[PDB]
Amino acid sequence: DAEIKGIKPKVIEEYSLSQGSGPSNDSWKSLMSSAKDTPLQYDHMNRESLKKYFNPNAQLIEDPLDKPIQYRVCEKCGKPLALTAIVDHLE
Amino acid sequence: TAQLKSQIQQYLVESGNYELISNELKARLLQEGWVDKVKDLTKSEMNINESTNFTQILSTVEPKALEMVSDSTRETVLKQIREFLEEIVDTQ
Amino acid sequence: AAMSICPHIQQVFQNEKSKDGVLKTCNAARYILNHSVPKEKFLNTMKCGTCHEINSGATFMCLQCGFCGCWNHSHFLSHSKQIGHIFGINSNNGLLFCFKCEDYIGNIDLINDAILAKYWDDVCTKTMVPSMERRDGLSGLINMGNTCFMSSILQCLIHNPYFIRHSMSQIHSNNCKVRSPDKCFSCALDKIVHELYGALSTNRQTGFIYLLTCAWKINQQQDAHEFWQFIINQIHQSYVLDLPNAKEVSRANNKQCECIVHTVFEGSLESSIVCPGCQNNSKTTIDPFLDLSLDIKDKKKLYECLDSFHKKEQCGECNSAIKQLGIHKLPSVLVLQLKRFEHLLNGSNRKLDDFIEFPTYLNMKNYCSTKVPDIIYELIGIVSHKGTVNEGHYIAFCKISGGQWFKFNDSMVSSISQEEVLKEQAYLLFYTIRQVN
Amino acid sequence: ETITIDSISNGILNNLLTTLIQDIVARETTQQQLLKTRYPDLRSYYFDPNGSLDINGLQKQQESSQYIHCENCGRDVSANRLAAHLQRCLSR
Ligand SMILES: [Zn+2]
Ligand SMILES: [Zn+2]
Ligand SMILES: [Zn+2]
Ligand SMILES: [Zn+2]
Ligand SMILES: [Zn+2]
Ligand SMILES: [Zn+2]
Ligand SMILES: [Zn+2]
Ligand SMILES: [Zn+2]
Repeated sequence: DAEIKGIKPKVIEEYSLSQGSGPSNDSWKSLMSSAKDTPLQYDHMNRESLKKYFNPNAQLIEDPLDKPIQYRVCEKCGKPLALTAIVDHLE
Repeated sequence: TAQLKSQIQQYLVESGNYELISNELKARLLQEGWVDKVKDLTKSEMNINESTNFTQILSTVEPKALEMVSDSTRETVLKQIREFLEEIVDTQ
Repeated sequence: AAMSICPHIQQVFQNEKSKDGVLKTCNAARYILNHSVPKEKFLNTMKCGTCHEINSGATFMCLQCGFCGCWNHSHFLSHSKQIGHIFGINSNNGLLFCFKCEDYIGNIDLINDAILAKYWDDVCTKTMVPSMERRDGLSGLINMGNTCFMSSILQCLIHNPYFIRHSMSQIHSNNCKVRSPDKCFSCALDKIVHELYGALSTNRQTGFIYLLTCAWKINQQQDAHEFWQFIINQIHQSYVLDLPNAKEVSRANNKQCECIVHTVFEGSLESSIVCPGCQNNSKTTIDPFLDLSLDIKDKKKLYECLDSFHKKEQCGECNSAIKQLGIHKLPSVLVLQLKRFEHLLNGSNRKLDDFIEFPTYLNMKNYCSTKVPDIIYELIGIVSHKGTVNEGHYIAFCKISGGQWFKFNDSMVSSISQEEVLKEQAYLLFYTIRQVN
Repeated sequence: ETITIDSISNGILNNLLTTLIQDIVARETTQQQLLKTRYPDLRSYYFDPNGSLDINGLQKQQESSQYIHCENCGRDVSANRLAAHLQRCLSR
């Protein structure tokens, strides 16, 4: 359609969009302190909508049919065990 | 130069609008059945080429999955992206 | 013909300090992806360090340094070549890519189950992978007779992700005060799970026979919906019996229960009265539900049945009003009964056989009291009834991972296309929360 | 050559779409790689367009020719009678 001249200068300023386009110095490993502070997040179940429209103590499994059930079977008693239950069972 | 794209994305993220667009697109694709169609296509393509190699499978799936997006979803989400860009770009 | 393992990560794993480093970093990357708010996640895990684009295809988080690099301009691949770091984690899904194999590493249990790295020798020696035949829990339940109203429901429970996680987590087992599957309903249900997914003239009916034995001990009707209600109440009762302080918890929270039933299937309805003049919501009553019963008479579509359930009925000066029913709180699993069985005053029974179209994905936004965002559920289970109110037959249909549907007709389990499933006369529908905007 | 609101909008959509396809395909290929490594002799569940055969390719068994051993009384009971049997047997 119409050709772009640029981003509005005001928007460049407000949002600090000027970024020296050499390679970044960021590290994903630096996210860890913030991640430890932060409650469990879902990719596509919005936290604020969950508070409004669901119960505060709701169990939630995101994309529960994404993959088959992840379990192992006890060799003693043949019980199917969730990954987070295996260590405790082995006792 | 052509870091326009990356600066516009940064704006969209920081303003909260990228999330809106991304979720709106996902909700539409899911409801029209495209997510499950892409999963079928993928399985079918693994059988066809007798391979689970990601690079090989993606090269057959991605072009087809792009074309499977409905016209309604594609042109609705494009309009919604334009409208956000109209607020922040000067044209000539 | 044998499928092989990435040789590169195998080499790395010959050193135990290196193996542990890789597993620590994979766990760290996955943790961060589950504990970053959406903006941080876009700017810090989905932004290419070379082109600075967001979502230039998948973005990979390097195992060996803090770099993130895109797929679409091959920027991670350049990083692996330039710097020699050939492993990265896809920030959409936590999966580990080998950029020398040009494939994901998806078949090493340790990496998939990385949260148990510290216990892996014990886990490996003492448990095994599911057997091929039991891995999806597929097995039929014999009609033992007029018991299909029970077995159809049980197939939907056993294929419900929340119940299956509950049962396989050993929560009931660890706390049960009865510990016997011929007395405790919950112990009988665990036994069925054990039989269908693990290892414990006919096969895999033991847990079901136990449940019948429990049922009898309460005491023995016709309606799959009533048995759904029965069985979820028993699961709740058993939780309350296993608490140390049932009285006290009720006093403190009262009318909040933390059991699997009440944290998964319970929502609430808001019944309101509203001034037409100014829209002042004068007066609301909140009431819990475990399922929604919908009228289907003269309707063709599930969304019409919900519209009818939600319809408005019957400043100066607020009381001289309109009444409306809406959803106050949604459940993680929404269960819908389409009311099909009439019991007339003369003792006769009639079956409504109307087809009602129901969607593979259901958007509940228009039914929540209040702009409501998209709240979209995925259909995962159907119970269908065929025949007369009393002389009829129930069949279940369940969707598992990958999207295959299965039909459970007493002992016969068969595959069925989605197209055929969507033509069924639904009696109960099981919907699980999939996306909330 | 020429950069417009529409071309940038399309670039943004293409970022969102290829990302989402690349995610779905990666999930499919890893899962299948796992199943095939775990079970080298893996078979598909049987599908019968005519609706007669079960997931192992077998016909419905006649449930009235089967029996179950009742552990309460020590008898064999025809399987389709077990629930009636139990009413009478557990009361004992
Ligand atoms: Zn065991
Ligand atoms: Zn890049
Ligand atoms: Zn690196
Ligand atoms: Zn490799
Ligand atoms: Zn118990
Ligand atoms: Zn409860
Ligand atoms: Zn008023
Ligand atoms: Zn007996």
